[PDB]
Amino acid sequence: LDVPSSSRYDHRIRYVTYNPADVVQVDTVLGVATHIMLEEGEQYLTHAFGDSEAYAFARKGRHIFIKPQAELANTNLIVVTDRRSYKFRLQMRNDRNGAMYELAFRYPDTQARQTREANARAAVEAAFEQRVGAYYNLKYMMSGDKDIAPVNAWDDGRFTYFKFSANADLPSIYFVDAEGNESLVPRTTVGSSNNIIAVHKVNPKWMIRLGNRALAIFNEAYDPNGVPNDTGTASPAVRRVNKGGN
Amino acid sequence: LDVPSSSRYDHRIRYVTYNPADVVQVDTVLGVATHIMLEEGEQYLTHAFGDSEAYAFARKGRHIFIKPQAELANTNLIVVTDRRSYKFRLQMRNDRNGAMYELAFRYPDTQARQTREANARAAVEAAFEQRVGAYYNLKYMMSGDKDIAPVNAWDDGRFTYFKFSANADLPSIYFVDAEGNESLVPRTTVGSSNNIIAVHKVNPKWMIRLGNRALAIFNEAYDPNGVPNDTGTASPAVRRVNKGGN
Amino acid sequence: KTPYELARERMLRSG
Repeated sequence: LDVPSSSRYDHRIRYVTYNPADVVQVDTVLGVATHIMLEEGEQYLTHAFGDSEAYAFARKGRHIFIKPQAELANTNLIVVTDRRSYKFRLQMRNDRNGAMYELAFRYPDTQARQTREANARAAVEAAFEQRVGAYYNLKYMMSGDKDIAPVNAWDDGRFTYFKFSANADLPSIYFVDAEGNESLVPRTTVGSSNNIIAVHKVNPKWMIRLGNRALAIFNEAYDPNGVPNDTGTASPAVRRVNKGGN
Repeated sequence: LDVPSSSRYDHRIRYVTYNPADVVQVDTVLGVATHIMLEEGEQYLTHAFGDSEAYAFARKGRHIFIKPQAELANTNLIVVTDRRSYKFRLQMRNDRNGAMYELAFRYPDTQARQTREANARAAVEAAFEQRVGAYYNLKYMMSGDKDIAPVNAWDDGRFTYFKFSANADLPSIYFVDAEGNESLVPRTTVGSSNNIIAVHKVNPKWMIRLGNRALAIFNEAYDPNGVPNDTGTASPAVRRVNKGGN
Repeated sequence: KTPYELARERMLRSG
């Protein structure tokens, strides 16, 4: 018998916290329709009254509308869903006072889940933005058509960044291997004014092409060892964990 | 007569541990619906009442609802399913006290089967990870295009591991036989940062290719015998056993 | 047929 507690504004609206091993007090007065609301996305499977004539039942998804229709309507409603089963003991009140207009359920486990996700998301964003413990390489040299040149190039050990001025078109940047073969490398455009192209690799030689002009960028302090990617993300302060399980 | 054992929160919720050589004493009161829950995945076969008219029966999947529809409705319920057959002694309660809102079953054998398997899986993972008493071979040489070379290479007598630095593209590794022909060998990519390629064979010579570059790896301590695989797994402490029988 | 009696009969009959 989980007798619930009322709201702070109207005693007609009364909240109860679900418990799989206890039943719920509902006091129904004559002429009022009580609303029992399910958790969002929950699918109604089967319901069962004690006296199916005593109470009137209407359902629209997760909104269940109930109503008395006979004297001494003291029965129970057991509505079962895919997730849980609800347990009521409907006792009619004689003097038409202390009605309930809707019942609300509080789910400790769902709240504990969804509150964790928001905090974790805020922490993750803070961790990405913190961006500490980084070493920068600035020993980059270029030779070729200096009219497509970046104003600055550097790498942080994981990505390589090319910074372009505001009046310069953004060119294509290619991956040059040992034999001089160019090949595609994925790039993301970062920066406030989209002036930086971040390629997702550290390499000793790069090739910059725009139209019919070519520029060669050389990494003059190439570190073959690099720094390992133990976390699965672009930063060492955010782990990528396996959610799908399975 | 197994009497349903009442919970701690409410008397209306009573739990019973299944016993094939015993029955269920269900004390039903007038004007309620008793919700009997089967095990998940249990396929209802057939039921049989003492009186088809004394109690009202409606079933949905593994959900059972019954409801008395007559006075002195003392009959029996024998519902039989693919897994077992339940036994109830429906004894009407005359004063309408001490109701039984839902009957929940506990299966001892199923819980034992599920806990034995979980303990076995825990032991299996512990034995896989413990990796005790293995012998490592580090006499590996290389000659060729050193820019695609691993930073380390060894084997434990069953697999060969090539460790690559964080900035190096992971190349393709080919099995080389006596005449110099190459053939595919299966590989698994292991390591915290996915820096290790583990090939599933110990061989004297290997071939590493990436684009138009090639490197040859030479095992200078090839053991023609090795260690036999008596267990069926990659570990000497985890046996692979035949489940399917047949 | 007191209200208790009618309540009991409705209780029994109802599905």
